[PDB]
Amino acid sequence: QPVSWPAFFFDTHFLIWLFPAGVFLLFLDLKDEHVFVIAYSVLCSYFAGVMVRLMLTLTPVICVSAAVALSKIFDIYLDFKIKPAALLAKLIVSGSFIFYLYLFVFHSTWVTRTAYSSPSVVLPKLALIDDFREAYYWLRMNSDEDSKVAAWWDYGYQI
Amino acid sequence: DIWLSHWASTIQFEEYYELTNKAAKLSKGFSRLELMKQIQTQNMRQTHFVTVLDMLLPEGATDHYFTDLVGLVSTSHAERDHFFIRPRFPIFGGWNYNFTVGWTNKLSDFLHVSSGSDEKFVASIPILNGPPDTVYDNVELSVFLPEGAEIFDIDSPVPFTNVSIETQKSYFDLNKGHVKLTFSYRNLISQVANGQVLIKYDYPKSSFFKKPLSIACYIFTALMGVFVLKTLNMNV
Amino acid sequence: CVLSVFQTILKLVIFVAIFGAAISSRLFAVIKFESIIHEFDPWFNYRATKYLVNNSFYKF
Amino acid sequence: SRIIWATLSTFFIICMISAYMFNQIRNTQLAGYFLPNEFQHQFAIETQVMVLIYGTLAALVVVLVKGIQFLRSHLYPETKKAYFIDAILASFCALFIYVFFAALTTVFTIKSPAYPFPLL
Amino acid sequence: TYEQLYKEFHSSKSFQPFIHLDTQPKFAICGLIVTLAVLSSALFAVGSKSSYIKKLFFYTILSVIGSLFAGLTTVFASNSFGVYV
Amino acid sequence: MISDEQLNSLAITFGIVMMTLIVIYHAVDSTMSP
Ligand SMILES: CCCCC/C=C/C/C=C/CCCCCCCC(=O)O[C@H](COC(=O)CCCCCCCCCCCCCCC)COP(=O)([O-])OCC[N+](C)(C)C
Ligand SMILES: CCCCC/C=C\C/C=C\CCCCCCCC(=O)O[C@H](COC(=O)CCCCCCCCCCCCCCC)COP(=O)([O-])OCC[N+](C)(C)C
Ligand SMILES: *[C@@H]1O[C@H](CO)[C@@H](O[C@@H]2O[C@H](CO)[C@@H](O[C@@H]3O[C@H](CO)[C@@H](O)[C@H](O)[C@@H]3O)[C@H](O)[C@H]2NC(C)=O)[C@H](O)[C@H]1NC(C)=O
Ligand SMILES: *[C@@H]1O[C@H](CO)[C@@H](O[C@@H]2O[C@H](CO)[C@@H](O)[C@H](O)[C@H]2NC(C)=O)[C@H](O)[C@H]1NC(C)=O
Repeated sequence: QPVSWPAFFFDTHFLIWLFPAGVFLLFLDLKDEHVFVIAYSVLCSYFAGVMVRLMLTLTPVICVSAAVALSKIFDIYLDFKIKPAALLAKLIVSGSFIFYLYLFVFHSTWVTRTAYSSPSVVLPKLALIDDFREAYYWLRMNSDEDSKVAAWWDYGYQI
Repeated sequence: DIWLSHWASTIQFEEYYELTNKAAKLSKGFSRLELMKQIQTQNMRQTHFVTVLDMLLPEGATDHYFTDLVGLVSTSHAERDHFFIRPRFPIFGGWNYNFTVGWTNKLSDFLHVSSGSDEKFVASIPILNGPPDTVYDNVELSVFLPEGAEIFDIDSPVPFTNVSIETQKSYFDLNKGHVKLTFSYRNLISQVANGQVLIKYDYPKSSFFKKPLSIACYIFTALMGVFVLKTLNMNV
Repeated sequence: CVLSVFQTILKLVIFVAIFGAAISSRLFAVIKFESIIHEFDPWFNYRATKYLVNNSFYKF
Repeated sequence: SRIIWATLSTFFIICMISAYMFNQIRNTQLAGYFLPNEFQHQFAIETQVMVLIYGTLAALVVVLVKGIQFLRSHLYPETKKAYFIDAILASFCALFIYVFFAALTTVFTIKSPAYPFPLL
Repeated sequence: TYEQLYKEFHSSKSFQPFIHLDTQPKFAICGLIVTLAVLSSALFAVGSKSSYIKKLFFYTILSVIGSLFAGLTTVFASNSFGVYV
Repeated sequence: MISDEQLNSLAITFGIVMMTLIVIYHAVDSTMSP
């Protein structure tokens, strides 16, 4: 079940573009660990493109590579050691990327509060619907302890 | 279950009710449509099923909660020393419902200090606090006193079937658990079984301060072990 | 040296913030509704761990 | 060469994260460029735009980290105030990274109009 | 006796908490900082490369205070979070 | 207990403090170490 492109931005903000860049920078030094990193990156990129469940196993590498890239950038534009022109050029870039960091924090908090924090047993004009727990508890308290319940396979684990 | 705490100076009540309506059974099964129709027209008409219960708590209760065996229940409302609780389903004749209620009170109006010795406490704890017209076939009143108490005297206004003293560990109880005194009763009625169990005991300051000391001893042993294992040569 | 003790203090503080972040970012359905198990498979995981805890590791 | 492999791998990654296999598994229609108010479906051509976007963004950062010196060496080889050309080019790279991030958020808000952080 | 006790229980003295619960949060926070300060120094003491005797006589004396503060801080934080001790 | 808007503010504050400590650490390490 392939995944469309907006989901890659939905799940990682500001870190989707930095991931290819970091793979590249990690393909310029080419040490031994970097080969492992690159293989992980390519393989999981493909697998997540195909299946929408594998994005999980693709996040640890996205993160790693992103970090690497950003760190490299900082290593040049936060190393101050006067020529005020260079100071302005360092401030511009470092501030732009700290801004991006804060924006990433806000985007992440919003996404997790809006999309991945919804209960499953209770169903939320805008009232609470607790029919599943009600019916299951009735079954639990007013049925014989050795009764058999026949229902579709989707609810067997809650039943 | 009544838990007394001197450090926070609070008395926590928590009750677990196995309830059942023994009225006339429902003929022709249960029809949700008939129930909704009755609700639609029959306004404040006396019935023989349980829709809402009215628990009467002590004055100034706080932090109420109403829970079930499948999570909590959100249909509960606490006003003016009263707590209305609506079960998940209306208890008809021959149905069961096991649930839990809890709340907290100030320990100042349940524990008095003996004037004989500053370290001798007396407690009067109610026997029942529940629905206005209910019947109890079995009661187990457990009182949990702090880790260092020593029961000294006990009195119950109505006869009991068995009284026991033990210990039961709880949060941050390292040496030995809270002192747990359990009374058993058989046939109690809501409004008729009034009375206050009275429990005299001792709690010396040395037992008061033994809790932070126990926690600090645990932390100190952990630190000494970390030091030992950090100042040991295991190199080759 | 001086720096080698700073970078340590600071790092510790950082790793206390990281934790506080993650934890606080994941308790959004526990602090709004209640502490309960969410999806279908977790209910079986919970059944199995409860069985393990109640009886024995051999019986599990 | 390290550069050929690096470029090929990075291009393949950029093509893979731009939902390229979505147009292969599902048979989507080129255009009608972006399918509005649709978070899961997409025109094929959206894989050809996002790539560019991504292909630019990453590119700029690499220039920032690596080839800032090449640009001075080949654009203005005067070598009198190289430290100034460096600074100006770094500032422009940052500005363009911002512009393209803004473009990305604009297209994402097109695909999901209920997004609070559109960067512009 | 039940009546003798019931009459004993009506002694005008009533329970008065040692430290009011309303001001237990504050204390906790305060305690916390101390618990973090002194303790941390002790850990750094290890690795000083001084004599073993000095690093022990210092570690123990700094922990016999870090612990004593941390116990009280834990009690107060537990009480303030709703789990009473 | 604690409400939801408070836990949101707390999560955001934790994140901001973390990312600021990280930036300060990176600046210190990059400026004072070759
Ligand atoms: C390096 C780690 C340092 C600490 C960092 C983390 C801690 C901060 C946590 C924040 C909030 C936690 C509390 C949740 C709110 C209430 C939960 C609740 O209510 O659930 C409780 C579970 O209580 C717990 O076990 C929470 C423990 C309290 C935590 C306090 C923090 C101090 C931890 C330091 C540990 C040092 C160990 C020393 C070695 C001896 C269930 O109560 P119940 O159903 O029995 O009802 C009670 C009613 N009766 C009694 C009538 C039945
Ligand atoms: C490796 C380290 C990792 C550090 C980060 C880890 C975890 C933190 C991240 C997120 C925390 C989620 C917050 C959930 C709070 C829900 C409960 C609630 O809402 O409590 C609030 C109260 O709060 C507070 O004022 C607590 C203020 C105390 C400050 C914290 C003390 C320091 C504890 C940490 C260190 C402990 C050991 C120190 C020495 C070893 C509501 O209380 P209440 O009305 O429900 O009941 C209480 C009933 N009265 C009101 C009557 C009492
Ligand atoms: C909720 O509370 C009710 C009230 O006590 C519990 O009902 C009790 O359930 C047990 C087992 O489910 C019954 O034991 C049975 O006794 C019969 C003899 O009559 C025996 O033949 C069976 O093999 C079984 O041992 C018990 O009689 C019953 N009590 C009443 C008054 O009906 C119920 O179990 C509780 N449910 C939960 C989930 O806690
Ligand atoms: C009164 O005390 C307890 C009430 O539960 C019972 O005696 C104990 O019962 C437990 C079972 O819960 C047994 O494991 C113990 O061996 C029993 N004896 C003791 C000394 O604990 C019983 O109902 C009563 N005991 C009497 C009258 O001796």
